[PDB]
Amino acid sequence: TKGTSSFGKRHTKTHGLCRRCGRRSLHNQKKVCASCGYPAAKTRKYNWSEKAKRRKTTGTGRLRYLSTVSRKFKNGFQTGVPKGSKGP
Amino acid sequence: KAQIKQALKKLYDIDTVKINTLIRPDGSKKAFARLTADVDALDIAATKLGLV
Amino acid sequence: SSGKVKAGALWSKNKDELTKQLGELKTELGQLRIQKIVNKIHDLRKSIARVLTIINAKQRAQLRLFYKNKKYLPLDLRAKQTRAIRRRLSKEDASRVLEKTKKRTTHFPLRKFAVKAA
Amino acid sequence: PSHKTFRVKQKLAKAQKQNRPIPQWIRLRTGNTIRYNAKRRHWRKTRLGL
RNA sequence: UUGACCUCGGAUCAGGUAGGAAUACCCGCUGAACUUAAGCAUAUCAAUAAGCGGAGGAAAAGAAACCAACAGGGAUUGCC
RNA sequence: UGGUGAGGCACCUUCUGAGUCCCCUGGAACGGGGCGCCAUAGAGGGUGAGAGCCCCGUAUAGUCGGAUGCCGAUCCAAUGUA
RNA sequence: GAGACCGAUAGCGCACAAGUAGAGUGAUCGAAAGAUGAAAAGCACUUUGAAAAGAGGGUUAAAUAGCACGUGAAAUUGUUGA
RNA sequence: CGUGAGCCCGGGUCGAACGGCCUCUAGUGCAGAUCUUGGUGGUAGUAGCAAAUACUUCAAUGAGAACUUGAAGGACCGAAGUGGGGAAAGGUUCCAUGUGAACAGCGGUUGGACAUGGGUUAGUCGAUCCUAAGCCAUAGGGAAGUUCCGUUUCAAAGGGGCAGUGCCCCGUGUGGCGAAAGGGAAGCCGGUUAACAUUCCGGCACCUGGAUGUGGGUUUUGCGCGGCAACGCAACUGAAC
RNA sequence: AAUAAUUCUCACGCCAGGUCGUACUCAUAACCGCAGCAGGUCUCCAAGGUGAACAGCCUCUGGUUGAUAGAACAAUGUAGA
RNA sequence: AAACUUUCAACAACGGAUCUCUUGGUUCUGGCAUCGAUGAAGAACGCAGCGAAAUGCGAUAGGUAAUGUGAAUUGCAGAAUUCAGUGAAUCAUCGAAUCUUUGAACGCACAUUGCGCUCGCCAGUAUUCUGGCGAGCAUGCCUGUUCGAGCGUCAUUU
Ligand SMILES: [Mg+2]
Ligand SMILES: [Mg+2]
Ligand SMILES: [Mg+2]
Ligand SMILES: [Mg+2]
Ligand SMILES: [Mg+2]
Ligand SMILES: [Mg+2]
Ligand SMILES: [Mg+2]
Ligand SMILES: [Mg+2]
Ligand SMILES: [Mg+2]
Ligand SMILES: [Mg+2]
Ligand SMILES: [Mg+2]
Ligand SMILES: [Mg+2]
Ligand SMILES: [Mg+2]
Ligand SMILES: [Mg+2]
Ligand SMILES: [Mg+2]
Ligand SMILES: [Mg+2]
Ligand SMILES: [Mg+2]
Ligand SMILES: [Mg+2]
Ligand SMILES: [Mg+2]
Ligand SMILES: [Mg+2]
Ligand SMILES: [Mg+2]
Ligand SMILES: [Mg+2]
Ligand SMILES: [Mg+2]
Ligand SMILES: [Mg+2]
Ligand SMILES: [Mg+2]
Ligand SMILES: [Mg+2]
Ligand SMILES: [Mg+2]
Ligand SMILES: [Mg+2]
Ligand SMILES: [Mg+2]
Ligand SMILES: [Mg+2]
Ligand SMILES: [Mg+2]
Ligand SMILES: [Mg+2]
Ligand SMILES: [Mg+2]
Ligand SMILES: [Mg+2]
Ligand SMILES: [Mg+2]
Ligand SMILES: [Mg+2]
Ligand SMILES: [Mg+2]
Ligand SMILES: [Mg+2]
Ligand SMILES: [Mg+2]
Repeated sequence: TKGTSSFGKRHTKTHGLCRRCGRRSLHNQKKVCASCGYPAAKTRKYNWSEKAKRRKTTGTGRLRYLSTVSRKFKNGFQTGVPKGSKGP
Repeated sequence: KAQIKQALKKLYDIDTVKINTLIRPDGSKKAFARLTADVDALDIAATKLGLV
Repeated sequence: SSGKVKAGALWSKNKDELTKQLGELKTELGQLRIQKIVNKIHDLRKSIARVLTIINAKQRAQLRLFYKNKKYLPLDLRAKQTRAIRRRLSKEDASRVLEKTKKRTTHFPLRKFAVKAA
Repeated sequence: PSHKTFRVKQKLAKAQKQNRPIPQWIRLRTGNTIRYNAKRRHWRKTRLGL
């Protein structure tokens, strides 16, 4: 009775949602994420899974701030206004 | 409820005796504002709100 | 326009009447949202953003004037760059040199010379 | 359940607004390839995974 | 009694700094077995993969307690 | 020891050649035939089919400009503590 | 910026709302899917049908291009003919 | 045409590129690998669609009715139910209106399907508060390190009063998480919607916290009387420990 | 306190009570089993008769009449004899 | 003889091969060095006239300011006063800003939109209670400041 009968007793929800990665991988009893390892400061990732790093790497999100860094450098980190703009 | 009650006073000048709030399944918030018995809510909705 | 406000007109205002403009603009957008449930709302939304930006611009410009001759400025007014650049040694500290080294530079520096001319 | 744990109730609100068909006027946009909502979810088909 | 000195503390005291990301290349630590030996244990794979710590546009090394044995070369790095 | 800087680099930015000539096929010539032009430009792409001359660009400089900081070619200033 | 490279079962897993849809408690695993036409000009109107549609009729160079859309092989199938 | 791999031509479809010759080059030739991916057969209109007793008549709707609806009859669950509620889990499946295709392994006018709208109201219910088994910080000690142990230790650990500082008093000892079934302050009746109700409406209450007035009680040798007693009465001061 | 104080553990009077959940199923169709699967999944309320009895059998309140159907009645079956 | 079975052709099916293409990949070469407690990478939730996704953005939300260009966007009305415009656009540039909840994540926690403390302002008879708004409260380490502790210790008074 390890098959169809035993799957009916399965309503316990071992893993819950994680605050850091948003995956349903936060172990409820250990309070440790199985994906990003979040009781801790350092995000979890290993070199034996190239796909796992690829899914989590820097180019996979919005890049709310790094997308502007490239443009700031190309102009040499300017400050001020373009030589007589309207309004102070 | 404290913010909602004070907002109605400053916005439409509405005096309420109690407010019951909801969070609808779509994610927004509903607020049933019970007006004081000395004012006509139907009259207010016509002029201040335009809900006529 | 009808709901649009031109940036040039607001630049000539002051903080007091810009706030009065802001409050009056917000009131209309509230009434127009009610009427919507029962295109100018887009004009009002941008007008509110336009007024808020200019009010903030006047605040920070005046603040920068106040902290002109102050050693410590708020982190909002401090120039933002890469933090690595902020940790960098200053020009005065980078250009500072030992006293003995300067004595070997004032006398015996690199000379402008040439060969095969005698 | 009826005990919702507001964070969870916030995800359920997101899931039902996302479960809509595509507006008709998108299918006419001079270079459109969108034809039907390929991310449609039904409670009898796929689990939200909360 | 007061005033020093030494050591050890408090403070939402004044001003600062560190962590995380990234790690293709770089500096270290730690560290296998598959495999080859027609078996296998030293050996080999390999002072490699995985794991951990730390930087930069390069890093590291670097101005001889060097090489030589010559009529002597003369910091480091890289190619033949 | 201070000074004064040509320009010559490094930055971007505007501008710079020549057919839509005639006939046939074709839904449409960017095809075929004839007559021409530009080329320091016949790289590339688009335009209703294989387009140097229809359009963007392409080849040489030199001009419409302006931001900053690097270097020197002429010239003029001085002075000795220690 | 290029190529004696690959050309939609190839080339990266991804030429497309691709690390997406989906699977797993989880660590993780992970696809398929490009092409009407120059231009939607994407079939007005009449008639049969409850309707989907059909038959006329019309657009186009072409519907032997009708959105199940460039060409349309074979396996397999229907009608006609031998 | 050639012994052959193949080459060439005619006819039909099609709409934008392609070929011969000499050299150079390679991801260069398929019948198989229980080969890979995609597609398609015979079997085959075949096996089958047979547990949970069971349906029938009339009428309406509709193009169409065994499985839509109303009425009538016949039955079953037979209160450890095929009933009325919930915990976990699910997430809009709830309600109204409408419907071509697909789904409901027969049909479908019907639907947990599809399309558009609507729907969940709390001082009193629960979470929130407490601690349990247990988990994690702090002081410290290991470990090359990711980190491991430690939960009161070999720690100068905290908590309040008076007028942003001053002055006092105590200290044995000084954190957090962990139960929608444990502990726990307090709400009942009637009515109401297509869909909510101890939550809305009407009436009638209760608890906690904070302010603060009147009445009453006590007191002119300052903090109540009665009963033998068990105890009673509307009050009837009470700091640290 | 003797000229007014005082217990605001007596009565009445005054003000306020924030945040989140709340629909629906809870199963022979809303959960898990690839599914509208004879499986599995915690609990409360529990009528009448017979009968020792939440045994079996019949009925009330409440709920269903849902499981592809029609016609024949060969062999061989499955279940009841 | 028909039916059925088998073979071929035409047409019609099923299927998506072949041909041609290509805003994609791959490899090589050249140049550059720029994340973050002044809050990064990532995550969640929201924002459009009519949007589900993608892209973009953050309550100033398919975006504002500034500069340049110079008459659009486009699936429909909506901008026609924006036509000298003192200026359209899902434009380009980008030096000023905004930047919800989180996250190294920093008051303590978080399976909770939970529980706190300090200051200031406003309202309720209020220094103590309640509500609104704003600014704050992590750890380690460094320099200094100030307040201390120790018969560790010096001198004097005593
Ligand atoms: Mg169990
Ligand atoms: Mg509520
Ligand atoms: Mg061996
Ligand atoms: Mg061997
Ligand atoms: Mg062996
Ligand atoms: Mg390694
Ligand atoms: Mg170095
Ligand atoms: Mg054709
Ligand atoms: Mg065609
Ligand atoms: Mg075709
Ligand atoms: Mg065939
Ligand atoms: Mg063509
Ligand atoms: Mg090959
Ligand atoms: Mg082949
Ligand atoms: Mg083959
Ligand atoms: Mg085979
Ligand atoms: Mg049969
Ligand atoms: Mg059977
Ligand atoms: Mg019972
Ligand atoms: Mg029940
Ligand atoms: Mg229903
Ligand atoms: Mg069916
Ligand atoms: Mg049917
Ligand atoms: Mg520990
Ligand atoms: Mg607790
Ligand atoms: Mg409890
Ligand atoms: Mg109900
Ligand atoms: Mg009431
Ligand atoms: Mg008495
Ligand atoms: Mg409810
Ligand atoms: Mg309910
Ligand atoms: Mg329910
Ligand atoms: Mg039930
Ligand atoms: Mg299921
Ligand atoms: Mg499963
Ligand atoms: Mg009896
Ligand atoms: Mg019985
Ligand atoms: Mg059956
Ligand atoms: Mg033969």
